[PDB]
Amino acid sequence: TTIAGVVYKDGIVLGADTRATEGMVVADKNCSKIHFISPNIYCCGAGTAADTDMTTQLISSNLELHSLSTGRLPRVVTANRMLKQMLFRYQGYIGAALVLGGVDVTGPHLYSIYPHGSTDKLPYVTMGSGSLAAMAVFEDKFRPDMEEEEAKNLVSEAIAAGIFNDLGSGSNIDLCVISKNKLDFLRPYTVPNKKGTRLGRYRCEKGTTAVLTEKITPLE
Amino acid sequence: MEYLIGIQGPDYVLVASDRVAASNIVQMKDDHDKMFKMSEKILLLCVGEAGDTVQFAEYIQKNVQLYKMRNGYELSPTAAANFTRRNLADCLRSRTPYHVNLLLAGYDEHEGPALYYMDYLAALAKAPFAAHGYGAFLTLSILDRYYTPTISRERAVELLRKCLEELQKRFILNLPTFSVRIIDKNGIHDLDNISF
Amino acid sequence: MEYLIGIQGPDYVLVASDRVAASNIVQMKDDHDKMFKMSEKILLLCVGEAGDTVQFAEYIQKNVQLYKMRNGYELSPTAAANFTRRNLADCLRSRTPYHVNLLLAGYDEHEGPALYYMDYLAALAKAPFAAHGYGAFLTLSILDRYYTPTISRERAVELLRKCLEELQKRFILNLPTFSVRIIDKNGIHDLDNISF
Amino acid sequence: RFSPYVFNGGTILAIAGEDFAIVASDTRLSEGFSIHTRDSPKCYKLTDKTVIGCSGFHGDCLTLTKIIEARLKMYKHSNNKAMTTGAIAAMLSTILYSRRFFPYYVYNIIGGLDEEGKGAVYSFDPVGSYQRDSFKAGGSASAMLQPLLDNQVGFKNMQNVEHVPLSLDRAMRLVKDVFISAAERDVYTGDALRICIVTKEGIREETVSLRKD
Amino acid sequence: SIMSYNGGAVMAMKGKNCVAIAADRRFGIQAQMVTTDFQKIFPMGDRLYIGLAGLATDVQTVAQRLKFRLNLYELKEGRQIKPYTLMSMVANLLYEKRFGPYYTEPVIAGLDPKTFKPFICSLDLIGCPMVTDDFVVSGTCAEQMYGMCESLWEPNMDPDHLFETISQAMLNAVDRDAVSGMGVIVHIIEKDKITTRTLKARMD
Amino acid sequence: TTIMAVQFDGGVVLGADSRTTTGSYIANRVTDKLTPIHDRIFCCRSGSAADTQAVADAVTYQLGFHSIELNEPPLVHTAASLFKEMCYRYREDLMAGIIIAGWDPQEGGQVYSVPMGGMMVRQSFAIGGSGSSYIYGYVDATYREGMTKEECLQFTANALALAMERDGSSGGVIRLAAIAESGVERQVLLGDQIPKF
Amino acid sequence: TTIMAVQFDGGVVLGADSRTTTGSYIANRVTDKLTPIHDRIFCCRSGSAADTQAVADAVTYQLGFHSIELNEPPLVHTAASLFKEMCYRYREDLMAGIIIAGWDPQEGGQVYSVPMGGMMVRQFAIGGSGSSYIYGYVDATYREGMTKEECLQFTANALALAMERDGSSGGVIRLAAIAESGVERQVLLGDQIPKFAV
Amino acid sequence: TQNPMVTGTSVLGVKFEGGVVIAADMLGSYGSLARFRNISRIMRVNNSTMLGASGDYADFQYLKQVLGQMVIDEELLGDGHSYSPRAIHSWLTRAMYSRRSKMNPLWNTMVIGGYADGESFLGYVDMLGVAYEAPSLATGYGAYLAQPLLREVLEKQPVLSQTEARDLVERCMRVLYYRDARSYNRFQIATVTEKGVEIEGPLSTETNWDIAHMI
Amino acid sequence: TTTLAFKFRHGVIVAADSRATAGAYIASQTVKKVIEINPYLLGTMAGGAADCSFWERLLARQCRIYELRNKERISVAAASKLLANMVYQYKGMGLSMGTMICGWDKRGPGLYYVDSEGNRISGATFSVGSGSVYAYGVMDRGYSYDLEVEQAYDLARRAIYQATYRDAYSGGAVNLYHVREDGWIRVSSDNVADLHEKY
Ligand SMILES: [Cl-]
Ligand SMILES: [Cl-]
Ligand SMILES: [Cl-]
Ligand SMILES: [Cl-]
Ligand SMILES: [Cl-]
Ligand SMILES: [Cl-]
Ligand SMILES: [Cl-]
Ligand SMILES: [Cl-]
Ligand SMILES: [Cl-]
Ligand SMILES: [Cl-]
Ligand SMILES: [Cl-]
Ligand SMILES: [Cl-]
Ligand SMILES: [Cl-]
Ligand SMILES: [Cl-]
Ligand SMILES: [Cl-]
Ligand SMILES: [Cl-]
Ligand SMILES: [Cl-]
Ligand SMILES: [Cl-]
Ligand SMILES: [Cl-]
Ligand SMILES: [Cl-]
Ligand SMILES: [Cl-]
Ligand SMILES: [K+]
Ligand SMILES: [K+]
Ligand SMILES: [K+]
Ligand SMILES: [Mg+2]
Ligand SMILES: [Mg+2]
Ligand SMILES: [Mg+2]
Ligand SMILES: [Mg+2]
Ligand SMILES: [Mg+2]
Ligand SMILES: [Mg+2]
Ligand SMILES: [Mg+2]
Repeated sequence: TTIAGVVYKDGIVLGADTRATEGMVVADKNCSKIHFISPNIYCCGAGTAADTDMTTQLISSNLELHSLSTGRLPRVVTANRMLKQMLFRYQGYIGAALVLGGVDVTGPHLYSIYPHGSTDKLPYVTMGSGSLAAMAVFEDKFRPDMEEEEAKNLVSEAIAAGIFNDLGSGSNIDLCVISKNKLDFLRPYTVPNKKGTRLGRYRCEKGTTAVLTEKITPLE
Repeated sequence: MEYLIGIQGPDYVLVASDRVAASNIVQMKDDHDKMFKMSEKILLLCVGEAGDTVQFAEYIQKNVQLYKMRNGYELSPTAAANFTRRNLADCLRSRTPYHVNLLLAGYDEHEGPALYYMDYLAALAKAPFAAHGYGAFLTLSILDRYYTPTISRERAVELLRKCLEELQKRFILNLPTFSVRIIDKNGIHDLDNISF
Repeated sequence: MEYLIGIQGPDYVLVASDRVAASNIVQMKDDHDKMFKMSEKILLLCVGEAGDTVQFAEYIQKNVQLYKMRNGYELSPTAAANFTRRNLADCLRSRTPYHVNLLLAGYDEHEGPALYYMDYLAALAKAPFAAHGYGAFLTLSILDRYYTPTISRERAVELLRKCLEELQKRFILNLPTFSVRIIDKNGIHDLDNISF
Repeated sequence: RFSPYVFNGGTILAIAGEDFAIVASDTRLSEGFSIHTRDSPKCYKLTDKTVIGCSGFHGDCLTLTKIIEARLKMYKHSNNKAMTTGAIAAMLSTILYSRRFFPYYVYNIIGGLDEEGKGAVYSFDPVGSYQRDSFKAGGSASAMLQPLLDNQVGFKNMQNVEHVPLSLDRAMRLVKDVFISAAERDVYTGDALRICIVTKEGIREETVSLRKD
Repeated sequence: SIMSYNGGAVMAMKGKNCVAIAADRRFGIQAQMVTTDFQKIFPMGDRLYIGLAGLATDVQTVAQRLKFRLNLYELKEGRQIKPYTLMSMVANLLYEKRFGPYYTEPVIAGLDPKTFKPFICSLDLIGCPMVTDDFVVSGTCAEQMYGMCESLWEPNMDPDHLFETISQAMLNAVDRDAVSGMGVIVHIIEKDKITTRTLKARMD
Repeated sequence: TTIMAVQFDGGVVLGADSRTTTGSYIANRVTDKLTPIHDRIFCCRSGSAADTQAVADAVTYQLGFHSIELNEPPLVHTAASLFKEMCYRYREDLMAGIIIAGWDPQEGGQVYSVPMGGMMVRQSFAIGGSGSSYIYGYVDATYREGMTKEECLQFTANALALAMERDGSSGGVIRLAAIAESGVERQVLLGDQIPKF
Repeated sequence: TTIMAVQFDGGVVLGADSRTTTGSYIANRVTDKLTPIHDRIFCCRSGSAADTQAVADAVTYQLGFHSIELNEPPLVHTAASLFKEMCYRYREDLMAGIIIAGWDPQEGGQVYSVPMGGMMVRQFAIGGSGSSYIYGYVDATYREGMTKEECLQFTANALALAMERDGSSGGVIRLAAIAESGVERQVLLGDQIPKFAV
Repeated sequence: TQNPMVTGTSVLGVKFEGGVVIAADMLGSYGSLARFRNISRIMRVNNSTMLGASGDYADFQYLKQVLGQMVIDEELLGDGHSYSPRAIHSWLTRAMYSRRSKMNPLWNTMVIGGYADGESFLGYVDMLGVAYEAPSLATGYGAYLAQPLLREVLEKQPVLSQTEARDLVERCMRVLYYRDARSYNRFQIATVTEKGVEIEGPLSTETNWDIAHMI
Repeated sequence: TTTLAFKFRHGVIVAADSRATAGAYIASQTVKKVIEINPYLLGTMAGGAADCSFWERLLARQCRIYELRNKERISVAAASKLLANMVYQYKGMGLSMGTMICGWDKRGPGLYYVDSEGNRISGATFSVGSGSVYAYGVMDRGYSYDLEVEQAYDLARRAIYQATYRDAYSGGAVNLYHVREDGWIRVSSDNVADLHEKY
């Protein structure tokens, strides 16, 4: 997994690859790692897939409860607090490693959240097995107050570095662009990897497989 | 180890178990009974860890009997097998797991004879014949070789005798006598012990 | 587990051993022989770890035979017992220890009958009767109960039969047949196998 | 605690034809979740008519191939002829077994021509257990490759199919296909596929591109 | 390995307006085969099936506890469950046991009960869901199954082609697994009918 | 990590490096390890980032409520006490070394150490973190009674710089805070601003 | 233990504490950890007392014989090399951190570290358990071009600071100055040891 | 070595048109302690070959001694034959594998750079005897942090000039200083060309810490 | 693996499956588990494949040298003793071997079980391998010394077949050999899937 986020001039760019592995085998080629928290807040997930899924879903529904009550747009700090306090309670047994980004009334905010429940507020972050490759790109090329297209290019370069250098990362790049004015959930953004064409066809006729018993049940 | 065997015929189930209770290097009992009557047409055969076997089997026994008293009719073999599995599976991840391996043999009026195999993990399988214990390793292939679904009660007993003789010949443990019972439409019948 | 037994009478030694070779849960051989002829009037009975038993016993055998060829006369039972012990004790702290338990039975012209017990640590003891194996736990007390130093060969055989019957009754392993031999002034005699 | 072994990845494949043999491998060298290089073939030419594929611990692959190369020359010097495919296979069995108590962490497949000019494939476990095969996959993705070969080359589980001889053209298409499929699922298999075709004319090589992720 | 104790393999595959699901039939304890007709695929509706590989006890428990929850759902809501909702219901059941999990990794295959649109997914043992448009595999021969599926699968297969593809994928995969096989059952789900077949298979 | 605090007449100076490591990878090179607990009370955090953030957030809550009830600025000693109670009670579940420093109208500038185990001691100055080993000799030789605020800033900057050179687990920028009656002044030393030797 | 050596123009200054501990019992409180290897070559010993005494005795033998064969005063670098060869070859069997310091007519005053593992580097040098506590001090205090008197003071101060903090260091400070003119040894005890307020 | 003591971190290497450049910082770490801050981890082997080493510094000094003597031995013969970079790399592979097989490894990962017969050489050898050639190399944390940047540039432009390769190496050394906790902002760069082996240092990278005001 | 052998009136029957596994993965379905030591001696492979192949190939070497030196073929007793002595030196080093040495010498049909644990025993019938328990069952119920040649073939074939049914680690094809006075013959090779059709 390679996930990353940057703060640009007008908001947040989140990025992710789309590979999920079980052991050293690719289970999912088109896994979605950028999770909805609220219309203005998204979250990339690394670590234990079930843990990041369930954790983000829970905080998302709690934030919906929160915002239905307040009538106000949720704050990134609220999502951050709710995630870290729950993760701390479980003492690292919930293996959710999260890149949380959003735009609220106080502007754009980006946090990294680790399974034990520590958080960092930062202008760029990476997580996953491909995080050092992605961070190399950021350290090399990050500038403050980047334009939207520059920030998108930087994040997609960071993910790509993970895709090509980390065995745990691959397939597509997904981006999520969050500003005050818009949300662009780009899935996929780029498809650097494609399966090669098949040279021979294995189209087998009816009767190739020997059948022992057959039962047909008609339906209504 | 303890040995259990079941053979389902067209309208009967034949079951047998060793009669030894062992402790360390000695046989402590040579007329042990590993079979529990659940109802008029159901036997539960239970082996495994000391304490666990009798505690579990007698719990199922009293619950199957309670069902009859409450409802005026008995659990079917299939219902009893699933009840047994539910209890064992429920205890699997609890503070009180039961390390028992079971056969359940029964005759239903509408469904005919049935034989169920259950391991301590509480996986349940219906089988035409089945065996538990180290002895099963030496006898299952004899059953596979000679068994047919239409086997008569007379032949089933001789096929059982073949399995038991194999234990005498090839098995390293001294298992000289076996309980033998048959279940049919007329209930549970005690056959002669097979002895060596 | 393997069983060895010896009974020394006034002018003879009677010995017996089980005839099973076991591997895991199966008997692989039911006519195994655990006795090794050292000379005309000496038997070595050897049990223990696979490989070690036959390697050690055959090494002693060839050395006892070499002694005879070199000197024109045979080792006495006592000399053979000590030779055996020396070799086993010498290997105890080496790269090649032998995990074997032994009985040595013999008749000397001047000393009369002798029975020696040796464990894998290579402690040697002369005994009027002795046994090796888990079976020994169940039989030594029967020997203690019934043995007298003047026991006749007829009675020794019946006392052996009592021990063997106890194994059939009480011992958890299947040991159905036993090698039986007697040594006297006329050498080694093969008696009938005791079978169940 | 020092460990003398590491897993370096790699998939090897060989197919025996009537008058040809194919040895194929990917070119990726891995360690942990990292790639060392994208250009590391696992095939080595032994003679004009014998190629060996080697995967596993790269340290052992390098050492073993250098040992084989030396042994070939030694044999040629004392016997006055080149080693046959069968003799190489037999010899390698003994080399691998010489380290029975500290094994070469290697999976080997030999592909070439026998003395009648027919294709021969030999596959080995790390301690030199070996046999002749019609076709064989080894290394990282071998459980992915082997079932399709059983089906397509061995005609397993197929009714109403004529068991035609295997042409080079069909063999080459099968090799490419299984590797492209493996490159989809096995994280260790990728970058490029290197194919060696052994015929009476000699050994020619072909390379096809694979996914870089 | 706990997941290899009983062995087993299941896969699902997507066609044009149809789905397929297949399973081996072996029930074994380590090396020893016990029965050759163990059910691993359970109906969860007229056009919706779940297949479970893993620990045999947990295969049965999850099947039974899921049916419990589904029966209650259908009575309450007065409609058949959509495939995606069953996946969520399963995910929820598995994740409840996050810290003491069931040792089963299910696959779901069905048609939407109103649109008849094909759906397949799989979940890990703690209920992480994975939806695909091609195929899903689960069991002790996952690698063998991936190799066959990647090679054989094509989009928009008709029921007859889909049958052959999943049959050949399963047969040739399990034949490279010591603890999978002893027969294969295949269900083809269509709008108007279910077709159930057992295949001629090796019994070693 | 290296953390440090110094008392002067009328306030305190706090300082920390900004390095957060996982093994020998720097996950955050601009960490903020000086956490405000109240208007004029700070803590310097070392140990588990999860533990110190959780404990700090909890104390902030406790001291904030307490301060409203009493309707007065909280004592630095009270802040330290609240840290000590948590760090002691959960000593088997925490890896946290804290320095509490600040100003109150009753006692002025105060520095308290709450090391692992949860003992509490007032000190003229305090050091903590893995990096503090390397500067014990320096601080013992350099410290002088009656230092001004400017001198305390310099003393802290120097000590941290020295620790940062030697300790692989320390580095990045130096964060400084001065706390007095008049309020809190924060600054960062980066690059050439960091003392060189 | 804390050990230290400093180069100046025309020689070296060596220093050590005098504490030898078994656990937290002080077995010897007046240990001599500066061992002469030749006329103008010393080593400071830290780690296992068995190991450093054995290695020092062996090197003394080797360098003494070598010096007779060549009929010249030995190089400090040669002494260091002999320590390095032994400490490297037997790195798995030794627990020794050595500083070699002295004077030769060819290269003048020289300091070499031979830490655990048996690498060799010319440097001033510090070692022992106590040296952790004075890295910051020496880094801040060291100045290029220090006189002999300043080196003695620098060494006395650094050792005193380490001795206060490190339970495994303490006792007296042993100092040695080595130059062309010879070896000058002294002991700092009690009030002579530099004092710093708590 | 069973247990490394004083160690060095990443070594980098990249081929360029007419030569090879390698880089390594000048630090020997003792655990987390930055203990020896002015040691060289690069070696001139001969006129065509250079070598940089990660890992145990004592084991590196041993290899310097052995390999240094080997080149002296060859020069004594004056026979017009000289060890190529490829030959040194081969020797190193054999030596490392040999020590690994004795369960007594030299605890090093090494980068060999060379120029001979108008050809750039760049080779890797680890403590287990794993060896290969590549257009760019990075050991240790460099493998995770520097190699992705190296391979990124070489993808868009396979053939670099000397100045381009030098700029790229300086950029990678900056990244390692930012992200590797065992690194140090004092490094050497060694270049091999037709003219021979040059070693420059000590060098420093300029750093940017603006993101410290972005919390 | 399942291998069996038994002496009877007309010699020694030897049979084996052909499956090799690496964990749960089937590496081969065409392993030759009956090893042709010489024209008058067969051995069998169970346990470690390399261990059996290597050591029995070493036995074949030693037996041939013996024949050349002594001008007569080695006995079954002596051949099995050679192998036992070879592997005994390696006890506790993790060799995995269970073999049957089968032949016909001056004492008639010969059959020894030899393993890496150090066992060497003469016997009328043996079965070795993960599947041996299942083969014992069938073989024991059918075995007789006075069995006819075709009856001996059927029993050996059926016993292996039944083992492949129950034992996950046994399968492929059933390979059958007959040791006669003038040497062994290869009797048959039947795929288990074909035998299923038959039985
Ligand atoms: Cl927060
Ligand atoms: Cl990850
Ligand atoms: Cl439930
Ligand atoms: Cl923090
Ligand atoms: Cl608060
Ligand atoms: Cl602390
Ligand atoms: Cl602290
Ligand atoms: Cl710290
Ligand atoms: Cl930093
Ligand atoms: Cl001396
Ligand atoms: Cl040291
Ligand atoms: Cl030291
Ligand atoms: Cl020390
Ligand atoms: Cl002292
Ligand atoms: Cl240095
Ligand atoms: Cl150099
Ligand atoms: Cl075959
Ligand atoms: Cl011979
Ligand atoms: Cl025998
Ligand atoms: Cl086996
Ligand atoms: Cl038959
Ligand atoms: K791949
Ligand atoms: K630092
Ligand atoms: K002290
Ligand atoms: Mg904690
Ligand atoms: Mg219990
Ligand atoms: Mg031994
Ligand atoms: Mg990748
Ligand atoms: Mg199978
Ligand atoms: Mg010592
Ligand atoms: Mg099988």
